[PDB]
Order: sequence, then structure tokens, then C-alpha cells
Amino acid sequence: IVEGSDAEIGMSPWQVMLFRKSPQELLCGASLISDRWVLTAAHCLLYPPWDKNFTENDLLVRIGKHSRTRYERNIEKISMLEKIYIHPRYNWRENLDRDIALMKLKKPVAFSDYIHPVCLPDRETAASLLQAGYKGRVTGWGNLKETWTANVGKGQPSVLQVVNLPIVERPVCKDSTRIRITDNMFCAGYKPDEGKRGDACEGDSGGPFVMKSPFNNRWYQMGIVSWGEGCDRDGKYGFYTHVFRLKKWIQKVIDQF
Amino acid sequence: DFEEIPEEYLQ
Amino acid sequence: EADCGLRPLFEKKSLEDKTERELLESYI
Ligand SMILES: *C[C@@](*)(O)[C@H](CCCNC(N)=[NH2+])NC(=O)[C@@H]1CCCN1C(=O)[C@H](N)Cc1ccccc1
Repeated sequence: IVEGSDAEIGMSPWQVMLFRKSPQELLCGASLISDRWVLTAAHCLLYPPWDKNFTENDLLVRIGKHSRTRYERNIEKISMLEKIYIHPRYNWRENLDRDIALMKLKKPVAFSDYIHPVCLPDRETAASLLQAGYKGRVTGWGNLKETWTANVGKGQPSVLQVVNLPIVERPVCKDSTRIRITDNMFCAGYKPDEGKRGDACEGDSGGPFVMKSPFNNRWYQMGIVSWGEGCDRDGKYGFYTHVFRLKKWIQKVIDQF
Repeated sequence: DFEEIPEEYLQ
Repeated sequence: EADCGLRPLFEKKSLEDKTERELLESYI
């Protein structure tokens, strides 16, 4: 996260860290949608060009974390995957369309003051909350700067970072990338003339772009950190996966009934 | 960096 | 209907976080 802030403790209890077994390292962010299901970005697990294609054994999921590197014995919970599901029509060849993925835990985690699920939007909430001008929040342990002087500091934060960005008009979004944006995407970030900044960045993928409803007081996950061109560049915006449009696929995979 | 987690998880 | 979106240390304790208002105001 660029131009963000340290998060407060338990300020985003649905935030999940995607940890790599060997070598140990941070792959991406994710969100907890239920005691046993995790939602992330597909490109975190599968991206041929960068020669990336992980499997259930290669990873670990870490829930209830604040710090990026510490092993939080008393608050975090480490789980193993049972099965991973990637959208059949996820396009990793040209635009990252449908960059979404679900992960099944081996055993349900126990909710706590540091571990709690986020909500998924319904037609009405989506309808009324996803409007240009409205602000959403982004979180992650990703890079703090697009680029930086090697060895002089540490590109990654100590604790979870948070940033609040506004949604941008499709027309504005479309006129900013030579990439082919689709209906399963959306953008956010300030405009050059807005006087503020911020953006997600490498390592932030899979993180949730959430929103709060003043009527029912609950948090809703409207998007997923997906792609971008640089980090925090003027006249450039971050792209997110449209969770609402992909909701039937989620529903189909989950099968609660 | 990372502090170590129980080896039980790391194979 | 499963409890969700209500933070145990915030919503559930009538406490709000530091930048939350920035979100809400964007609505009006
Ligand atoms: C995997 C994620 O951590 C990362 C998120 C980057 C977010 N950046 C901003 N400004 N919000 N995603 C990526 O790095 C993806 C995966 C592969 C390529 N990529 C990009 O974002 C490229 N920088 C741009 C791009 C390449 C190919 C297709 C679409 C976009």
C-alpha cells in the first residue's frame, strides 16, 4: 500500500495473508468470507507468464495477523488448504479478466476478536454503494513505494497498511489504460486535480476493497485488488475485481445447501 | 525477516 | 443469516476507527 497508514488492531479481522511454505515468503492478501472459505485473486495462484502455478501443498493461510513478519502465537491462526478453485474463464492471457479465486480450509477457523468474516453484497447494496465518488478502503502488507533505493530502508511495512480511495467513472477508467477493461472490473484512486493520493501495489493483490453501510452498520466486500500500472502514478488508477458480478460463480462453488 | 512458525506446518 | 461485517472491537463496542468517517461522508 502506497500513501496508506498503519492499521489499528482488529480493524480489519477478515484480512488473510497468503503465505508460501518454501521459500517462506508473502504471496498475497485475501479475505475471510466464512469459517471455512477464503477469497483471493486468481493471479496469486496462477500466472503462467511469470511462471506461477501453486497448489494446495505449496501454501499456507494466516488469519488474525497485524504484523507482517512476526509469528503472533496468541492471536493468529495457521491453516492448510483442502482445495482451490479458480474461475474457469479467468483470462490471464490479456487482461486478467475474472481475476478471482476461492480457497477451502481443511478445518474451520474459530472466530475471535481478531478473526471475523466480511459480508458479500446483495443486488441492492451493490446497486447503491458502487457509485463514482464514493470511497472504499484497501488493506495489505504490500509494497509501500512503486520503486526504491536498494538497501536503504525496507519497501515493506511492519504492520498491516490501510488506504481509503474513491471509485472512478468508467469513462475516466477506460481512458487511462491501453488495456482492455471489462464489466468485471472497476477502478479507484484520486484524480490529478484531487490533491490526495494512494494506491495498492505489488503484494496487495487478493486484498479486499471494502465499503461500510450507514444503515445496517456492516462492512461489505465490493472488490478484490487485481492489477495496475506502477503504483500511485498520476493519471493512473488501480483496478479491482467486481465481486458483485462474480457472485453467482461464488455461490455455485460454495454450495451451502 | 520472518519469525519462525511451528515446523509441523512447514512439512 | 450469519453475523458479518460487524467488527468485534469496533462496531460491537460502539467504537469507530480513525478514518471511517472519511468513508461515510463521501456518501453525502
Ligand atoms: C498480483 C498483485 O499483487 C498485483 C497488484 C498490483 C496492483 N497495482 C496497483 N497500482 N493497484 N497484480 C499484478 O501485478 C498483475 C499480475 C500480473 C500483471 N499485473 C499487473 O498489475 C501489471 N502491472 C499490469 C497488467 C499486466 C497484464 C494484464 C493486466 C495488467
